[PDB]
Amino acid sequence: PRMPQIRRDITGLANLGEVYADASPDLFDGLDNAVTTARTLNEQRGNLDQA
Amino acid sequence: NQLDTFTDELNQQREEITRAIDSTNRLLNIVSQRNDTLDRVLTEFPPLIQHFAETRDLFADAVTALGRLSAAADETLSGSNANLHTNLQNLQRPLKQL
Amino acid sequence: QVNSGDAIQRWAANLNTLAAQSAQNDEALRSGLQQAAPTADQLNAVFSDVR
Amino acid sequence: STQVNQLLVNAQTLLAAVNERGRSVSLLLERVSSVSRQVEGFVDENPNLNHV
Amino acid sequence: VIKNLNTVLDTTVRHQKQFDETLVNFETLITGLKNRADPIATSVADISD
Amino acid sequence: TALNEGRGDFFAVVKSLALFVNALHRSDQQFVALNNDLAQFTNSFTNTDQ
Repeated sequence: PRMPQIRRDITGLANLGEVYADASPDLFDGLDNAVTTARTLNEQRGNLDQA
Repeated sequence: NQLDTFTDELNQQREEITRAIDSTNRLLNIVSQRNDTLDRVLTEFPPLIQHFAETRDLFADAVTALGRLSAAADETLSGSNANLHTNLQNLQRPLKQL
Repeated sequence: QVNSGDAIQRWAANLNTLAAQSAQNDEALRSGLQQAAPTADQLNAVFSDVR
Repeated sequence: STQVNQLLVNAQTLLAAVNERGRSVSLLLERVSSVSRQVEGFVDENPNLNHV
Repeated sequence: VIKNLNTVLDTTVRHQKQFDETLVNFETLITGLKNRADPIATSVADISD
Repeated sequence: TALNEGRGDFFAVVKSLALFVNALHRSDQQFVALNNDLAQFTNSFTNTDQ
């Protein structure tokens, strides 16, 4: 009885995978640079709190 | 009988299953080739998020205090832009002659 | 998530751009924090003197 | 999972509340850069202020 | 799919403790900010203005 | 045999994902709103290149 819902889930999974594949490289480059600035912030946690 | 119905329903979605497999393959390939970025994220972001959660109240207080200052500053500098400009423009000559 | 594909792609690209800009000025960010720590204290002192 | 759901809904609420003032948030960086430049120029171009 | 998913999942498992703690910490931070969102948004707009 | 050796882990996955989806499924429109608001908020800082 839940087979149309299975079809909907499969189609949505395919579409979401395609969208995530399209958007992934930008996200991962941003994550690399965000790790850079996050290490920057972590090295000066005390300075940020004082600020 | 139920297996017949279930197998018919699954076979009717073979193209969608293949497309989902291909899409998941592409996404997982991109993520696997950025696994280094994933490791670098998971090594250094959780401490930052934890410390931010530790000092959320202080950050909110700082933002609110700066906003309290900036609202009054904005009202003062918007209610006294043109008037100050005109007063300076008019007072230039008395200043020079003095 | 599928119906909002354009939005997630757009904010992924914008996160990439913002993170790149923030990482390319890492020394600028560190200097900004290190100078923002005592300058607000000095401004507070100046204002509290003419309170 | 409860934390994830609460995080997502609170993030939606926070972003909706922040970006309703779209014009000012959309110009915060431009205006802070502009005022930084103006203050720098004002201090630079008036070196006789201390003696005054 | 199996190879790449296994790689990513073992990468996450290596940081399982941190990945578990970061969800709780992020939820706490987001809730604390949402409880004051309107003053925070007003303050940001006032700073920009 | 391969599935049966990992059967316990697989059904633990099924139960955990059931908990996750049952606790997150009610806010689908709020998730769409979150994504749109995040896109707008990020657009608020990337109008120009620098």
